[PDB]
Amino acid sequence: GPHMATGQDRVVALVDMDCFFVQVEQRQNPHLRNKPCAVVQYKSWKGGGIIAVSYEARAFGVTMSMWADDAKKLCPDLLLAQVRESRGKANLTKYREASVEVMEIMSRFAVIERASIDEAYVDLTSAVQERLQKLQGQPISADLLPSTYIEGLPQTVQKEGMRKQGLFQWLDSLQIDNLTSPDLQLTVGAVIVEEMRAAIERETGFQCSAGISHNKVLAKLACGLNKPNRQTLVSHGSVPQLFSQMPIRKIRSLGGKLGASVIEILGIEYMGELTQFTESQLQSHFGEKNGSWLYAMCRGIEHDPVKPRQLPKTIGCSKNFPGKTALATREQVQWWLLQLAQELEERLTKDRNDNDRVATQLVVSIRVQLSSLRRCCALTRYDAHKMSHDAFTVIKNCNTSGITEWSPPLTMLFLCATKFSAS
DNA sequence: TGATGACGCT
DNA sequence: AGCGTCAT
Ligand SMILES: Nc1ccn([C@H]2C[C@H](O)[C@@H](COP(=O)(O)OP(=O)(O)OP(=O)(O)O)O2)c(=O)n1
Ligand SMILES: [Ca+2]
Ligand SMILES: [Ca+2]
Repeated sequence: GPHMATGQDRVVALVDMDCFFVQVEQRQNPHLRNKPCAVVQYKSWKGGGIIAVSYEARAFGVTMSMWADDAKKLCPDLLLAQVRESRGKANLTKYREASVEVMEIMSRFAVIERASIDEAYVDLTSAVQERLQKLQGQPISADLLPSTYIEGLPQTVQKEGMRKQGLFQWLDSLQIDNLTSPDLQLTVGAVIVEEMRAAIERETGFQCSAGISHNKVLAKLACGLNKPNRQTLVSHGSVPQLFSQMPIRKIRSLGGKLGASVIEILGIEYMGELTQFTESQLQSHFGEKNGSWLYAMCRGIEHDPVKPRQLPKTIGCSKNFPGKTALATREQVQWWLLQLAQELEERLTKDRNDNDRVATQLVVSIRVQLSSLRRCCALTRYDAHKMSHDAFTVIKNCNTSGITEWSPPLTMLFLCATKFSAS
């Protein structure tokens, strides 16, 4: 009826860097540019663990979480860049700093929510209203949308041909007369995101993709539809067809046990199928919150706000100790707690200088031969010896060894600074 | 054979 | 508070 909310109130984008760590390394080392290449951590174990892959290497079947020695079997000419190691562990500072470059650029356009090291949500509703005012109600030219795909359109034989036919159908259909058409608002949003992505590339060298829609889940889904170096507009109207063959697990938060249970309990495969169930039925199976969430989401509606948050809320350091490397002496545990604590102290001091805040809680987490114990103590001083001494103090009792020895051995250590306050 | 980070439940 | 889920 005239009172059925359609979840078209906002314009939300999700901007995600293409093969991010790989681009960081390629910018640094021009010999890696436009080549099959990957970023690896820890060279000794099977050439190291692949944690990022260029699109060129992806064409050979190289993936994340593959051992480099194995990746080389698929791609003999694969080039590799190694993650920095400091104090005996992988150190991700280069990637965090590149991340800050990008986030700082996006923050000029609109308030952002840092969703991860290489992606951010953007609420463009106000920016769109304003840009709609700045225009004299002039039509939107395709030239303003050079890398934009309109999902579901068109309805030639080469990719760019298709892209342009879809875009032309979209723009030809557009009611630029009313400033309150959600489709018009999304289109202006897409123009702004073209501008943002251009500024990111110009000012960092980094390419990215984006999704533009009415909420975060649709924006995120849209982003991945046409990668790399392209952006995708998913309109409200596109949702029934898009979801009609969209596996449940592709939607953010449904990739795990809950999505599996949706599939198993309801006996469905695709997002669209969820529409067959009453809100009450879905709530009965998956709980009040999840139920309402699913009922709205399968109709393309979601209300989770883009949160005004550009900085991580926690600062952490962890190290696994697999197999025979598991820690078995107290001196070992103490030494590694110290390495972790020294990295953490460096990052915390930098953080306090840049961001005018101080962490107040230290979380210590271990695994014994995914977390054997998690204990918190006060963080009152940015001092590595104190933090590691305190960590030790709070995991001390875990040692079942009556004997200078640690039993069972520890296969993971984790230090996390949390509960920031202004300073 | 990894290193992170946000948020939900009780 | 501690533990779990989901994700990059
Ligand atoms: N399990 C993972 C996933 C990602 N990353 C790091 C390396 C990635 O380069 C960066 C961003 O991850 P994405 O999942 O966005 O993947 P990419 O940016 O590498 O590729 P795409 O272009 O597919 O987004 O985070 C990681 O360390 N461990
Ligand atoms: Ca990415
Ligand atoms: Ca990402």
